[PDB]
Amino acid sequence: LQALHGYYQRMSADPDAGMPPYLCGQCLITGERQKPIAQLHPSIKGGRDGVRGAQAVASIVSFNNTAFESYGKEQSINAPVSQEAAFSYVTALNYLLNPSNRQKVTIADATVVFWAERSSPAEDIFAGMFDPPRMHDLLVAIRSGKRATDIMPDMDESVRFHVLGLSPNAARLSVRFWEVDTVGHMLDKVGRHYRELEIIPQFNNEQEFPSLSTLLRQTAVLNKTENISPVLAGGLRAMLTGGPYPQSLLPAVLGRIRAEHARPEDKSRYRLEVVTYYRAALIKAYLIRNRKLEVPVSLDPARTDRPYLLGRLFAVLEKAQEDAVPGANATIKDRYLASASANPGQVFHMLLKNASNHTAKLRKDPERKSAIHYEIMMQEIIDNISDFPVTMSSDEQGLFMIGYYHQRKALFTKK
Amino acid sequence: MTAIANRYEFVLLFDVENGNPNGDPDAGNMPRIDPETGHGLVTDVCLKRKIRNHVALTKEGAERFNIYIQEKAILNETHERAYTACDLKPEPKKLPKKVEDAKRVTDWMCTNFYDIRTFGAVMTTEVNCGQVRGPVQMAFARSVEPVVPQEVSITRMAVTTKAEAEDNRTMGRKHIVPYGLYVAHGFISAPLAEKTGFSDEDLTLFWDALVNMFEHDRSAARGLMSSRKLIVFKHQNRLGNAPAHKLFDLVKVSRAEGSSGPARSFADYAVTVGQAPEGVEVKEML
Amino acid sequence: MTAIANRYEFVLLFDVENGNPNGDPDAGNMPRIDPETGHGLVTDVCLKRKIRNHVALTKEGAERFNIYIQEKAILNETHERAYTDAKRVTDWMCTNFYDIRTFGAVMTTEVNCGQVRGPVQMAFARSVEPVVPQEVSITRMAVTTKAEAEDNRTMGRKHIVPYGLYVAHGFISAPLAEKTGFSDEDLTLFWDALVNMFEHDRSAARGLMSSRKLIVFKHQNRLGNAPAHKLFDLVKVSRAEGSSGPARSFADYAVTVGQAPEGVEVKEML
Amino acid sequence: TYGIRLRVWGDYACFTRPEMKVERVSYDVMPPSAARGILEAIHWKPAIRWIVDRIHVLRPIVFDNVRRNEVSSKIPKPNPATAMRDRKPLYFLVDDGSNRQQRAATLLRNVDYVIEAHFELTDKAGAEDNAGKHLDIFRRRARAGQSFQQPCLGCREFPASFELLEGDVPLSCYAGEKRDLGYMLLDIDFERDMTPLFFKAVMEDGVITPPSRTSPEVRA
Amino acid sequence: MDNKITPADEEKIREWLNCEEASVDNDGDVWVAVPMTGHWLSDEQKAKYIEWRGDET
Repeated sequence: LQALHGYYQRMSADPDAGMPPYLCGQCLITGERQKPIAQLHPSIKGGRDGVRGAQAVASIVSFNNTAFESYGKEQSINAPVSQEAAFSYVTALNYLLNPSNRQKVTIADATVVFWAERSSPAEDIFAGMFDPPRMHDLLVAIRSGKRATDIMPDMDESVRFHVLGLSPNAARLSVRFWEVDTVGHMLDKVGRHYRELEIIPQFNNEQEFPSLSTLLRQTAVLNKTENISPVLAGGLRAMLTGGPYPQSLLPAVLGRIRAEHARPEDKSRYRLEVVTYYRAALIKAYLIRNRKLEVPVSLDPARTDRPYLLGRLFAVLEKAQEDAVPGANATIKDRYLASASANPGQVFHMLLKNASNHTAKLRKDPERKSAIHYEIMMQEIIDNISDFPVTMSSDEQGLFMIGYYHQRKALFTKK
Repeated sequence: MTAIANRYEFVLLFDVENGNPNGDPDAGNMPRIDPETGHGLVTDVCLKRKIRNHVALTKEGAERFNIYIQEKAILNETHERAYTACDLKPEPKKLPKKVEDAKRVTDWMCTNFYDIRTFGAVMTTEVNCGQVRGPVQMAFARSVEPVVPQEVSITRMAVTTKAEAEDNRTMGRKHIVPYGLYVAHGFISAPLAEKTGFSDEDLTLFWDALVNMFEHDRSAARGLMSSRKLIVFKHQNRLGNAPAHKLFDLVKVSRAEGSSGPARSFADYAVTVGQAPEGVEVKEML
Repeated sequence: MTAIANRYEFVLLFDVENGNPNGDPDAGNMPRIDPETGHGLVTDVCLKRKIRNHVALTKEGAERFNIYIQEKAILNETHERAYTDAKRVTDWMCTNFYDIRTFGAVMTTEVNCGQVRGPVQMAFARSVEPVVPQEVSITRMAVTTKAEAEDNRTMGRKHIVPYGLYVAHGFISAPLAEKTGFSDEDLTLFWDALVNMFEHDRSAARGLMSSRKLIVFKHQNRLGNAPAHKLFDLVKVSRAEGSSGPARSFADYAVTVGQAPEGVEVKEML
Repeated sequence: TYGIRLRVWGDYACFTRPEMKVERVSYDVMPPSAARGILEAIHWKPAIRWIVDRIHVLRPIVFDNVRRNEVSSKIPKPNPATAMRDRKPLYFLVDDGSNRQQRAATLLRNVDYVIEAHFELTDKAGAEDNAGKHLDIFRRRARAGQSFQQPCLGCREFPASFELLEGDVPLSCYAGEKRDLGYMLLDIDFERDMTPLFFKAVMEDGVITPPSRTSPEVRA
Repeated sequence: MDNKITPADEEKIREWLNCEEASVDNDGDVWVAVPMTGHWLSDEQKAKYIEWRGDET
């Protein structure tokens, strides 16, 4: 990239926080004619101390194989850049890759490096702004739509900002995304992203600005950083370009909810939830952005969408279960959530009958009338639905999940 | 062992009555279902396992008829058997540097173990025995009508560890399908059979296993499971005379005219097999 | 030299049941789905591979129908060559390797760049409507290493598309054929492969995949007679009136072709 | 009046950068090279050279990622005679170890362009070869949907639908925006041993106007 | 020249092939896997490698 080149030209000016070290053709980096082309580009730092995952000797341009060679040209004549440029860009990349400098973050499998076209406090902020730990006040401000100048007067928002994402391919590394927006504009876009993601916390230890890695990890095949789909990591480009999130996101979180179950190995009092705070946040973001729906931050009982009402009904049935049989190692959320959300007509009869048995047991036991309250809630929710639909769409399933999360939270210690 | 010469497709119909035909590791142990439509599923892997069990029980480890995936085997120890029987030292993590010895070890694996000869295997792990694709394939079984899995709670009047709860008994649960008819397709490939060594003896044993699959699989969680049809479509040549789907379609599964309400026995279903194309013969007699 | 006389367009509709039609190496081998629409996605080269394999099996190394780009599922028992300034070598390559004749190739070196095009061209096959793959958890009996035997069982995962009908467009340019000798025998064998692609491609992963329809728009002129994008518009693959909810078999879809302009015919091979 | 205005659009497109061919990265906009290729796919003869005046970018720029298994090597040349002196199987096995190559792609989505172009007779043009004739033939083919080959958005996997614009050009999403896209692939000068030549792609109002590929001052 | 493959080549081999696994035996034969099916490089591939080593240093 020539952006990198310009960054080298920038940092190289200062005697510190940088470094000033030093056939023919058209240099595509610079655009200067008749300059000495590099036959073999200098290497990039791989490994945990560079671009994570790639081999220590990493490269952008690499024509080691005969397939990639074109128009009769050899190892780097296919990618013609002057020697100087070759050095420059590589060096700038390496300096940004050194973790000692704050301009770096690792997302899923890709490592992100960013910079401003000239010195600005943004470069110190964006390190945490998409990996949140004054900074919290700034985040709340930009999530509110306030301009960054109101919290950091030295923030010149007319400065152009750059973000780069590199993914490892053994010795080869690939460009996954690239943004060249202005500081103010993309800061506003990140604000809008965090505004969409906003949901009431499930437990008061969860952070107010969910780190994008935590959001991605929760869709992983086993809730570990590995097994994050690289394409979903790249798709969440959508965060700071302002466009729709990848359409594979909602089916991914719904798939996790299908294939998950409450592991009691957290060893807390609570058995781990199935619709966690972060999965509900992602579903809310997808419904706000891609589907243009309206989704609240907390429960809105003054609502009349059948998917939402069914989600609330599922939540109250689950609460009735967990009150009727305390401490059990399994709950309907472990088994019937996937089929309740996708095919209500086939399963809500059995869930309602089981909830009837649960209220039966609860009535004779102590809690002799939360036995009544849950039935009142069932009355007031079922009252708005004409029929259980045969099937529900993916976004209807998203609304089901959001409603379930809302009605579950608003019912932890109502009674 | 000369290879078979004909392309075969087959349709398997099997029952379940108050049983868990295949448990889902995710939904606790609930029978696998298609969450968006409610139809029950049985992984092809499960049926392959039952076939393997049949092979092992009926041949009892006779030569050329061992099975590769067993309840307590270690795969590397089994691959070292092939390397020894080929006299090669097991190359650390690698194949033998001579391609012919690699072929010999892979063939010894194929020519001995029945289920490697049949279903194929991916043995490229530590001690490397190569790869096999398997002349035989089968798809997920899927019920002809949506199943309604019901949850049955049970109690044990004894406890394992030191406990004081028994004040109520130790609770456990079984999941069972009240009834469901499963249609499982399958495929047999001559071209790959030749490359593996799948002979008509093997094939005979195969149909045998399919017919007798469930008869020895009885367990407290399986219920009553049975094989109801094995409609085999023999093509007259190496490469078939008719598209698969065009043959599966001849096998029509419907509900009997006098049957109403939820199905609870095979008699609720009417099975009809059409006229096959002139290049195919049907042996529904299985 | 002989060659096909007319430009052809074809719309191939195939479907998968409880299988992984084409995995995504960048998404843990999950079946691809298009990020901009949610449609399932199958790369053309995935289909071209199936055509190559099927022709290799069927023509078993006949004189003019060998295949260059193989995979290690082949046999070496029988072979034969046609044996007819660098044009000689190029046309020798074309005349006896079916895949080089049909799809094109590249050779290592030339004064030129060594390109052979072939007439056939086909695009990414995408689902008619969005697909939602399901993760299937499976477990094994034995353990592979002695270390992990330290009771003993390992849990894997398989990704399946419960169902989805995929529309694969394609173009056959007669003028390209005229430079490559792609004749009507090759074209009929090609329709045969497209109809029969998935017959020999059975494996543990893909489940049941089948070619349900193959509409062929046969043009009169050596070039076309109507724009291809407007021809593809006639194949209105939409849902049968009696079906609602997820599609689980081809009966859930109703497909019809309108009257193509008078200069171009239509045939439903399937 | 004298000139062409061809519209092209498609779901996918991949105009790979020369410095990122190994792991595909696409130019934000179709380079003149690609444009030229597209134009030649409709109609072309040795006697005529296509020139791209303007390239309009109608739909907004959108990116996507696709990864494919690939082959590492070009097939080797046999010698026809020695190829049969001793009958031997000839093949290229994608499963034989080193053969297998993985190759990502950063490709565009939902492109829509209007290509303004015109003809120019090559020095080897026939004496009777009228430029107006070829103009008419190309216009006929574009109107009727005829083509030598289906034009593609860079790569054969990406066919391009096309129409001829007889009316005024439609407006772009970037109608009131300016954007410098940097140095990008103009053409390839096959006369001068096939090096690339680059231009400063300054997009304005959604329309890009590159210099003439035949300019002596661009060429060496 | 030292036309011999050694364990010191392994990173370079990896690079060349782009494979995430390499292993040189005691004599000098070489192994690779992971992006590829585990296989031994052929004599011609070894020659290619060595040429590569020499030129792209």
